Amino acid sequence: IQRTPKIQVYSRHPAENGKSNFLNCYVSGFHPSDIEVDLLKNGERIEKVEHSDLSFSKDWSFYLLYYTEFTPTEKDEYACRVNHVTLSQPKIVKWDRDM
Amino acid sequence: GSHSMRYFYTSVSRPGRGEPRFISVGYVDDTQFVRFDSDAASPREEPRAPWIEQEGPEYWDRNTQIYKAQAQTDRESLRNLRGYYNQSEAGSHTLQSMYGCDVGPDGRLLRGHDQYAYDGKDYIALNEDLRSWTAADTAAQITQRKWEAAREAEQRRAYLEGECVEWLRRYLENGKDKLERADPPKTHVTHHPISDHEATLRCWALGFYPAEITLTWQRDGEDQTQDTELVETRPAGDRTFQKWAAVVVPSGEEQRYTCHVQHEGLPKPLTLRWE
Amino acid sequence: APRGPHGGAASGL
Repeated sequence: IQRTPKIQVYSRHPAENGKSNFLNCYVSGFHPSDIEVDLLKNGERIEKVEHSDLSFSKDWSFYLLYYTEFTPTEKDEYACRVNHVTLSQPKIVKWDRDM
Repeated sequence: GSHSMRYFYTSVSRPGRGEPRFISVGYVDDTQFVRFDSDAASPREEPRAPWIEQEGPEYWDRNTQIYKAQAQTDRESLRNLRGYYNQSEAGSHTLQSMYGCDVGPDGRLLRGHDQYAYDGKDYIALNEDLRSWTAADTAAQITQRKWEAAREAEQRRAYLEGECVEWLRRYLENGKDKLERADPPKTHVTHHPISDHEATLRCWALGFYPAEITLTWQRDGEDQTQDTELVETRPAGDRTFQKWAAVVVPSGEEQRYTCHVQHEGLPKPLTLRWE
Repeated sequence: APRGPHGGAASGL
Protein backbone atom coordinates (compact mmCIF):
# COMPACT_ATOMS: atom_id res chain seq x y z
CA ILE A 1 0.00 0.00 0.00
CA GLN A 2 1.39 3.35 -1.11
CA ARG A 3 0.53 6.98 -0.32
CA THR A 4 0.74 9.83 -2.80
CA PRO A 5 2.40 13.10 -1.79
CA LYS A 6 0.56 16.21 -0.76
CA ILE A 7 2.32 19.23 -2.25
CA GLN A 8 2.43 22.86 -1.17
CA VAL A 9 4.41 25.62 -2.86
CA TYR A 10 4.88 28.85 -0.94
CA SER A 11 7.24 31.53 0.34
CA ARG A 12 8.91 31.76 3.76
CA HIS A 13 7.64 35.33 4.13
CA PRO A 14 4.76 37.20 2.46
CA ALA A 15 6.00 37.79 -1.08
CA GLU A 16 7.20 41.26 -2.00
CA ASN A 17 8.45 41.99 -5.51
CA GLY A 18 12.13 42.88 -5.34
CA LYS A 19 12.75 41.54 -1.84
CA SER A 20 14.83 38.43 -1.07
CA ASN A 21 12.89 35.47 0.31
CA PHE A 22 12.83 31.67 0.31
CA LEU A 23 10.76 29.50 -2.04
CA ASN A 24 9.49 26.30 -0.42
CA CYS A 25 8.03 23.10 -1.76
CA TYR A 26 6.69 20.98 1.08
CA VAL A 27 5.92 17.37 0.19
CA SER A 28 4.21 15.26 2.81
CA GLY A 29 1.95 12.31 3.48
CA PHE A 30 3.78 10.00 1.09
CA HIS A 31 5.03 6.42 1.25
CA PRO A 32 7.50 5.01 0.27
CA SER A 33 10.16 7.65 0.99
CA ASP A 34 11.82 7.89 -2.43
CA ILE A 35 10.67 11.07 -4.11
CA GLU A 36 12.07 13.57 -6.58
CA VAL A 37 11.37 17.26 -6.21
CA ASP A 38 12.36 20.12 -8.50
CA LEU A 39 11.87 23.83 -8.01
CA LEU A 40 11.16 25.58 -11.31
CA LYS A 41 11.77 29.18 -12.35
CA ASN A 42 9.89 29.95 -15.57
CA GLY A 43 9.64 26.24 -16.33
CA GLU A 44 13.33 25.47 -15.84
CA ARG A 45 14.97 23.63 -12.95
CA ILE A 46 16.57 25.71 -10.21
CA GLU A 47 20.05 24.47 -9.31
CA LYS A 48 21.45 23.59 -5.87
CA VAL A 49 18.06 23.35 -4.18
CA GLU A 50 18.47 22.20 -0.57
CA HIS A 51 16.15 19.95 1.40
CA SER A 52 15.43 18.92 4.97
CA ASP A 53 16.45 15.59 6.46
CA LEU A 54 14.01 12.76 5.82
CA SER A 55 11.51 12.43 8.64
CA PHE A 56 7.97 11.22 9.09
CA SER A 57 4.69 11.91 10.84
CA LYS A 58 2.75 9.94 13.46
CA ASP A 59 0.96 8.04 10.68
CA TRP A 60 4.39 7.01 9.35
CA SER A 61 4.06 9.08 6.19
CA PHE A 62 7.16 10.95 5.12
CA TYR A 63 7.72 14.65 4.67
CA LEU A 64 10.43 16.83 3.15
CA LEU A 65 10.95 20.55 2.66
CA TYR A 66 12.76 21.68 -0.49
CA TYR A 67 13.84 25.30 -0.53
CA THR A 68 15.87 27.91 -2.36
CA GLU A 69 16.47 31.64 -2.07
CA PHE A 70 14.39 33.65 -4.52
CA THR A 71 13.63 37.28 -5.26
CA PRO A 72 10.06 37.30 -6.60
CA THR A 73 8.99 39.64 -9.39
CA GLU A 74 5.63 40.08 -11.12
CA LYS A 75 7.10 38.55 -14.27
CA ASP A 76 8.67 35.35 -12.98
CA GLU A 77 6.66 32.15 -12.63
CA TYR A 78 7.67 29.60 -10.02
CA ALA A 79 6.57 26.02 -9.54
CA CYS A 80 7.34 22.72 -7.85
CA ARG A 81 7.60 19.48 -9.84
CA VAL A 82 7.19 16.21 -7.98
CA ASN A 83 7.78 12.61 -8.97
CA HIS A 84 6.79 9.59 -6.91
CA VAL A 85 5.98 5.93 -7.60
CA THR A 86 2.28 6.73 -7.04
CA LEU A 87 2.31 9.24 -9.90
CA SER A 88 2.15 8.26 -13.57
CA GLN A 89 3.45 11.66 -14.67
CA PRO A 90 5.25 14.45 -12.81
CA LYS A 91 2.91 16.66 -10.82
CA ILE A 92 3.46 20.40 -11.15
CA VAL A 93 2.05 22.85 -8.63
CA LYS A 94 2.38 26.53 -9.46
CA TRP A 95 3.43 29.08 -6.88
CA ASP A 96 0.49 31.34 -6.09
CA ARG A 97 1.48 33.90 -3.47
CA ASP A 98 -2.14 34.07 -2.30
CA MET A 99 -1.85 30.46 -1.10
CA GLY B 1 4.53 23.28 29.42
CA SER B 2 4.77 19.74 28.05
CA HIS B 3 7.76 18.65 25.97
CA SER B 4 8.72 15.64 23.91
CA MET B 5 11.85 14.01 22.59
CA ARG B 6 11.56 11.71 19.61
CA TYR B 7 13.87 9.69 17.43
CA PHE B 8 12.75 8.70 13.94
CA TYR B 9 14.62 5.88 12.20
CA THR B 10 14.08 4.91 8.57
CA SER B 11 15.72 1.87 6.98
CA VAL B 12 15.07 1.24 3.31
CA SER B 13 16.24 -1.79 1.38
CA ARG B 14 17.29 -1.37 -2.24
CA PRO B 15 18.21 -4.73 -3.78
CA GLY B 16 20.80 -4.35 -6.51
CA ARG B 17 21.80 -0.93 -5.22
CA GLY B 18 23.72 -1.78 -2.08
CA GLU B 19 22.81 -2.48 1.52
CA PRO B 20 19.81 -0.77 3.14
CA ARG B 21 20.12 2.92 3.92
CA PHE B 22 19.70 3.90 7.57
CA ILE B 23 18.76 7.45 8.52
CA SER B 24 17.88 8.82 11.95
CA VAL B 25 16.64 12.22 12.94
CA GLY B 26 16.12 13.47 16.49
CA TYR B 27 13.57 16.04 17.61
CA VAL B 28 12.71 17.96 20.72
CA ASP B 29 9.10 19.05 20.17
CA ASP B 30 9.00 20.48 16.63
CA THR B 31 12.75 21.18 16.55
CA GLN B 32 15.12 18.77 14.81
CA PHE B 33 18.49 18.71 16.56
CA VAL B 34 20.46 15.72 15.20
CA ARG B 35 20.78 13.52 12.14
CA PHE B 36 22.64 10.40 11.08
CA ASP B 37 22.83 8.99 7.55
CA SER B 38 24.59 5.76 6.60
CA ASP B 39 24.91 7.13 3.05
CA ALA B 40 26.96 10.11 4.25
CA ALA B 41 30.60 10.22 3.10
CA SER B 42 31.72 9.62 6.69
CA PRO B 43 28.60 8.58 8.66
CA ARG B 44 28.44 10.37 11.98
CA GLU B 45 25.80 11.94 14.17
CA GLU B 46 25.68 15.60 13.20
CA PRO B 47 24.22 18.62 15.01
CA ARG B 48 21.20 20.33 13.47
CA ALA B 49 20.41 22.82 16.25
CA PRO B 50 22.65 25.49 17.83
CA TRP B 51 22.09 24.35 21.41
CA ILE B 52 23.33 20.78 20.80
CA GLU B 53 26.67 21.86 19.31
CA GLN B 54 28.17 22.23 22.80
CA GLU B 55 28.08 18.48 23.44
CA GLY B 56 31.60 17.06 23.65
CA PRO B 57 33.33 14.60 21.30
CA GLU B 58 32.31 11.76 23.64
CA TYR B 59 28.62 12.47 22.90
CA TRP B 60 28.96 12.40 19.12
CA ASP B 61 31.22 9.32 19.23
CA ARG B 62 28.94 7.32 21.53
CA ASN B 63 25.83 8.19 19.57
CA THR B 64 27.52 7.49 16.24
CA GLN B 65 28.43 3.99 17.47
CA ILE B 66 24.82 3.51 18.54
CA TYR B 67 23.49 4.49 15.08
CA LYS B 68 25.93 2.30 13.16
CA ALA B 69 25.06 -0.68 15.35
CA GLN B 70 21.36 0.11 14.88
CA ALA B 71 21.77 0.24 11.10
CA GLN B 72 23.20 -3.29 11.22
CA THR B 73 20.41 -4.47 13.53
CA ASP B 74 17.83 -2.95 11.15
CA ARG B 75 19.36 -4.80 8.21
CA GLU B 76 18.84 -8.05 10.11
CA SER B 77 15.30 -6.96 11.01
CA LEU B 78 14.52 -6.26 7.35
CA ARG B 79 15.70 -9.76 6.43
CA ASN B 80 13.47 -11.27 9.14
CA LEU B 81 10.45 -9.16 8.12
CA ARG B 82 10.90 -10.31 4.54
CA GLY B 83 10.61 -13.83 5.90
CA TYR B 84 7.62 -13.04 8.14
CA TYR B 85 5.59 -11.81 5.18
CA ASN B 86 6.75 -14.46 2.70
CA GLN B 87 8.36 -11.79 0.53
CA SER B 88 11.14 -12.29 -2.01
CA GLU B 89 14.56 -10.66 -1.98
CA ALA B 90 13.74 -8.63 -5.09
CA GLY B 91 11.52 -5.91 -3.63
CA SER B 92 12.32 -2.78 -1.65
CA HIS B 93 10.90 -2.47 1.86
CA THR B 94 10.82 0.09 4.65
CA LEU B 95 11.27 -0.29 8.39
CA GLN B 96 10.46 2.74 10.52
CA SER B 97 11.09 3.19 14.22
CA MET B 98 9.72 5.99 16.38
CA TYR B 99 10.42 6.33 20.07
CA GLY B 100 10.84 8.76 22.91
CA CYS B 101 9.41 10.44 25.94
CA ASP B 102 6.97 13.17 26.97
CA VAL B 103 7.60 15.13 30.16
CA GLY B 104 5.62 17.83 31.94
CA PRO B 105 6.75 21.25 33.23
CA ASP B 106 8.46 19.58 36.19
CA GLY B 107 10.32 17.24 33.86
CA ARG B 108 8.67 14.07 35.11
CA LEU B 109 7.81 11.34 32.62
CA LEU B 110 4.28 11.69 31.28
CA ARG B 111 4.39 9.07 28.56
CA GLY B 112 6.83 6.81 26.74
CA HIS B 113 6.65 5.58 23.15
CA ASP B 114 8.54 2.87 21.29
CA GLN B 115 6.99 1.59 18.09
CA TYR B 116 7.51 0.33 14.58
CA ALA B 117 6.02 0.23 11.11
CA TYR B 118 6.80 -2.00 8.14
CA ASP B 119 6.10 -0.74 4.63
CA GLY B 120 4.14 2.17 6.10
CA LYS B 121 1.83 0.13 8.33
CA ASP B 122 1.90 -0.21 12.10
CA TYR B 123 3.80 -3.33 13.06
CA ILE B 124 4.40 -3.40 16.80
CA ALA B 125 4.19 -0.92 19.64
CA LEU B 126 5.21 -0.78 23.27
CA ASN B 127 2.07 -0.26 25.33
CA GLU B 128 1.63 2.73 27.62
CA ASP B 129 2.60 0.59 30.63
CA LEU B 130 6.07 0.16 29.06
CA ARG B 131 5.94 -3.55 29.96
CA SER B 132 3.99 -5.20 27.13
CA TRP B 133 3.62 -5.05 23.35
CA THR B 134 0.74 -4.77 20.91
CA ALA B 135 1.34 -6.66 17.66
CA ALA B 136 -0.61 -5.62 14.55
CA ASP B 137 -0.61 -9.03 12.88
CA THR B 138 0.67 -12.60 13.05
CA ALA B 139 4.10 -11.54 11.76
CA ALA B 140 4.50 -8.99 14.55
CA GLN B 141 3.41 -11.68 16.99
CA ILE B 142 6.70 -13.44 16.19
CA THR B 143 8.60 -10.28 17.14
CA GLN B 144 6.45 -10.00 20.25
CA ARG B 145 7.20 -13.56 21.39
CA LYS B 146 10.89 -12.98 20.73
CA TRP B 147 10.91 -9.78 22.76
CA GLU B 148 8.96 -11.36 25.59
CA ALA B 149 11.49 -14.18 25.73
CA ALA B 150 14.27 -11.59 25.85
CA ARG B 151 12.54 -9.23 28.33
CA GLU B 152 13.23 -6.47 25.78
CA ALA B 153 10.50 -4.20 27.10
CA GLU B 154 12.45 -3.82 30.33
CA GLN B 155 15.36 -2.29 28.40
CA ARG B 156 13.00 -0.02 26.51
CA ARG B 157 11.34 1.08 29.76
CA ALA B 158 14.73 1.65 31.39
CA TYR B 159 15.65 4.01 28.56
CA LEU B 160 12.31 5.83 28.48
CA GLU B 161 12.11 6.49 32.23
CA GLY B 162 15.84 7.07 32.63
CA GLU B 163 18.17 8.37 29.94
CA CYS B 164 15.39 9.69 27.69
CA VAL B 165 13.95 11.94 30.39
CA GLU B 166 17.37 13.12 31.60
CA TRP B 167 18.62 13.97 28.11
CA LEU B 168 15.35 15.79 27.37
CA ARG B 169 15.75 17.79 30.61
CA ARG B 170 19.31 18.67 29.60
CA TYR B 171 18.31 19.76 26.08
CA LEU B 172 15.43 21.83 27.43
CA GLU B 173 17.88 23.56 29.76
CA ASN B 174 20.53 24.22 27.11
CA GLY B 175 18.10 25.23 24.36
CA LYS B 176 15.53 26.98 26.54
CA ASP B 177 15.66 30.26 24.58
CA LYS B 178 14.09 28.40 21.66
CA LEU B 179 12.57 25.21 23.04
CA GLU B 180 10.71 26.96 25.87
CA ARG B 181 9.59 29.84 23.65
CA ALA B 182 6.23 29.87 21.91
CA ASP B 183 6.05 32.22 18.94
CA PRO B 184 2.45 33.38 18.37
CA PRO B 185 0.90 33.41 14.89
CA LYS B 186 0.88 36.62 12.88
CA THR B 187 -2.63 36.74 11.45
CA HIS B 188 -4.59 38.46 8.70
CA VAL B 189 -7.60 37.91 6.44
CA THR B 190 -7.47 38.29 2.66
CA HIS B 191 -10.35 38.70 0.21
CA HIS B 192 -10.34 37.16 -3.28
CA PRO B 193 -13.24 37.73 -5.70
CA ILE B 194 -14.34 34.48 -7.35
CA SER B 195 -17.22 35.87 -9.36
CA ASP B 196 -19.79 38.69 -9.35
CA HIS B 197 -21.63 37.00 -6.50
CA GLU B 198 -18.89 35.13 -4.59
CA ALA B 199 -15.50 35.68 -2.97
CA THR B 200 -12.89 33.77 -0.96
CA LEU B 201 -12.00 34.79 2.56
CA ARG B 202 -8.65 33.35 3.58
CA CYS B 203 -7.44 33.48 7.17
CA TRP B 204 -3.65 33.34 7.54
CA ALA B 205 -1.49 32.24 10.43
CA LEU B 206 2.23 32.85 9.94
CA GLY B 207 5.46 32.60 11.90
CA PHE B 208 4.26 30.48 14.80
CA TYR B 209 5.98 27.81 16.90
CA PRO B 210 5.23 25.11 17.85
CA ALA B 211 3.21 23.75 14.93
CA GLU B 212 0.03 22.89 16.84
CA ILE B 213 -2.63 25.46 15.98
CA THR B 214 -6.40 25.63 15.63
CA LEU B 215 -7.72 27.71 12.77
CA THR B 216 -11.47 27.84 12.11
CA TRP B 217 -14.15 29.84 10.30
CA GLN B 218 -17.56 30.64 11.74
CA ARG B 219 -20.65 31.96 9.97
CA ASP B 220 -23.07 33.66 12.35
CA GLY B 221 -21.06 32.07 15.16
CA GLU B 222 -21.47 28.58 13.70
CA ASP B 223 -18.48 26.43 12.77
CA GLN B 224 -17.98 25.87 9.04
CA THR B 225 -15.95 22.65 9.12
CA GLN B 226 -17.43 21.17 5.94
CA ASP B 227 -17.26 24.38 3.88
CA THR B 228 -13.75 25.34 5.01
CA GLU B 229 -10.64 24.57 2.97
CA LEU B 230 -7.83 23.98 5.44
CA VAL B 231 -4.25 23.33 4.30
CA GLU B 232 -1.84 21.22 6.32
CA THR B 233 0.41 23.14 8.66
CA ARG B 234 3.66 23.72 6.79
CA PRO B 235 7.22 24.66 7.79
CA ALA B 236 8.51 28.09 6.78
CA GLY B 237 12.18 27.10 6.97
CA ASP B 238 12.99 29.47 9.83
CA ARG B 239 11.75 27.08 12.59
CA THR B 240 8.24 28.51 12.35
CA PHE B 241 5.06 27.22 10.74
CA GLN B 242 2.24 28.49 8.53
CA LYS B 243 -1.40 27.61 7.96
CA TRP B 244 -4.47 29.05 6.33
CA ALA B 245 -8.19 28.39 6.19
CA ALA B 246 -10.55 29.64 3.50
CA VAL B 247 -14.29 29.94 2.98
CA VAL B 248 -16.39 30.96 -0.01
CA VAL B 249 -18.78 33.75 0.92
CA PRO B 250 -21.75 35.38 -0.85
CA SER B 251 -21.06 38.99 -1.84
CA GLY B 252 -22.01 41.42 0.90
CA GLU B 253 -22.13 38.77 3.63
CA GLU B 254 -18.44 39.07 4.60
CA GLN B 255 -19.03 40.50 8.09
CA ARG B 256 -21.00 37.44 9.13
CA TYR B 257 -17.77 35.43 8.94
CA THR B 258 -15.18 35.26 11.72
CA CYS B 259 -11.83 33.50 11.86
CA HIS B 260 -10.77 31.93 15.12
CA VAL B 261 -7.16 31.27 16.06
CA GLN B 262 -5.94 29.19 18.99
CA HIS B 263 -2.23 28.77 19.68
CA GLU B 264 -0.22 28.26 22.86
CA GLY B 265 1.60 31.53 22.15
CA LEU B 266 -1.78 33.27 22.38
CA PRO B 267 -2.99 34.11 25.94
CA LYS B 268 -6.53 34.28 24.57
CA PRO B 269 -7.81 33.01 21.18
CA LEU B 270 -7.93 35.55 18.35
CA THR B 271 -11.06 36.52 16.44
CA LEU B 272 -10.50 38.15 13.04
CA ARG B 273 -12.72 39.50 10.30
CA TRP B 274 -12.07 40.76 6.80
CA GLU B 275 -10.54 44.25 7.21
CA ALA C 1 20.54 10.91 23.01
CA PRO C 2 19.44 7.70 21.22
CA ARG C 3 18.85 4.41 23.02
CA GLY C 4 22.00 2.28 23.10
CA PRO C 5 22.04 -1.45 22.30
CA HIS C 6 22.83 -2.72 25.80
CA GLY C 7 21.22 -6.16 25.56
CA GLY C 8 22.13 -6.78 22.96
CA ALA C 9 21.65 -9.58 20.45
CA ALA C 10 17.88 -9.44 20.90
CA SER C 11 16.82 -5.85 20.17
CA GLY C 12 16.02 -6.68 16.53
CA LEU C 13 12.61 -7.56 15.10
